[PDB]
Amino acid sequence: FVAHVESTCLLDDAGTPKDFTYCISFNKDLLTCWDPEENKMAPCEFGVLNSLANVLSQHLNQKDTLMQRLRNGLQNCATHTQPFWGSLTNRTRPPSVQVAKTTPFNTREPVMLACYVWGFYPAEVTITWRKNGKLVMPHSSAHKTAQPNGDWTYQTLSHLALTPSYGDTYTCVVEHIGAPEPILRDWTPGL
Amino acid sequence: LQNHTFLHTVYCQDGSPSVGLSEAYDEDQLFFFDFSQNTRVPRLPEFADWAQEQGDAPAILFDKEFCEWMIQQIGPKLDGKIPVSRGFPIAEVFTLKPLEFGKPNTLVCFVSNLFPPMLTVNWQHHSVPVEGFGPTFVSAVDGLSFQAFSYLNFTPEPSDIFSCIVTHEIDRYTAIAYWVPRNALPSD
Ligand SMILES: *[C@H]1O[C@H](CO)[C@@H](O[C@H]2O[C@H](CO)[C@@H](O[C@@H]3O[C@H](CO)[C@@H](O)[C@H](O[C@@H]4O[C@H](CO)[C@@H](O)[C@H](O)[C@@H]4O)[C@@H]3O)[C@H](O)[C@H]2NC(C)=O)[C@H](O)[C@H]1NC(C)=O
Ligand SMILES: [Cl-]
Ligand SMILES: [Cl-]
Repeated sequence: FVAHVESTCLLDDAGTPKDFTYCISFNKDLLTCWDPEENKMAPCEFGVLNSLANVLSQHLNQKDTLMQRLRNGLQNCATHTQPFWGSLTNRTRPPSVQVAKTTPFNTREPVMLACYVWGFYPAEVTITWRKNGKLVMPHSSAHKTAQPNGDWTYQTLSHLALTPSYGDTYTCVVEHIGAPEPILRDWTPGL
Repeated sequence: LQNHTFLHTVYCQDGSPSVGLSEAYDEDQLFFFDFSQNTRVPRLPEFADWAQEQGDAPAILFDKEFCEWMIQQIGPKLDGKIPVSRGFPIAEVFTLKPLEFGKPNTLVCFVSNLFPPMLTVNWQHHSVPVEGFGPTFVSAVDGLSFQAFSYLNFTPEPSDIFSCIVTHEIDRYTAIAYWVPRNALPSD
């Protein structure tokens, strides 16, 4: 079996504690959590593990140190995250971007471009395409979903299927809070 | 002013590691606790200075012991009574940066849906074992779940073929994800 004793803190960019939870789980079943408007642990599971949920709530509620600790959950959250919180909510890393050809898929077009965006943080990033300076594929999803690398950087890519014409220039426009100005990468059939 | 989540997960289990503690800021891991070393370990060097503060040792101790208490005291009693929750690990492998032959890169092996949190990851190059860069980072995520990241530094070549082998520890299941060089970016 696996068991959990999980605490969560919700704070804003400034470090102001907005919420706080403390929940116990067993066998991936959420059983009992702290109830501020009751000052004690209260069952969350009413299925087969209901009695266990009440037993765990009981044992924990008889722990004065824990009760006093949870009563101050909000303050504990602010105090504990205080030394680093500001550095995190302000943390950003600009994206690197490169355009190049890729094997076409799910399309009839002969050519397919891939705009690679990586090394950025946070994960929110927008990518749009421009043909000879004008927007294209307006009905696409500019707000992209990104793959986490696990080291506080992310990556994603946008595609553009097309037929080349030697005079056309395609530009990948990347916007990310980690970069003051949009990032542009050009591509032409003769490159 | 948007909200952000600080996740502090103390977990324990029948198996190795018997107990763990993972902390994350939104989707990313900040620290993991080494109980054999009595200390927080930073996910990144830049978090090293923050991994020193130990103002919450008693809370960690309290949560740790209560967690181990449920696995030890309760559990043997539920053994047979309820079905053990288990999830097959899903592994995916990809390069940290866009592929460019002859240029240093790093292969990432991301494991999700891991439950219970017991695993071993092995890297291979053409069916040949090869040691990875640094440790495998296991972290807790919202929803009572776990994930892991492993890395391998290498210089890609046209004939390369790599694989990440994930063993849901103690032979529960084995997953394999393959990586092949494709759509390499043109070199200068
Ligand atoms: C992230 O941080 C906080 C995490 O919870 C969150 O805090 C508040 O979120 C809601 C703000 O929209 C609060 O909802 C209120 O809850 C009250 C208690 O039930 C309600 O009485 C209240 O009713 C509404 O009042 C409005 C104003 O008159 C009215 O327009 C509505 O029609 C309705 O009558 C409202 O629902 C919530 O309680 C707060 N959470 C806490 C502290 O417990 C932040 O909102 C969130 N911030 C961001 C940027 O996402
Ligand atoms: Cl805490
Ligand atoms: Cl949307």
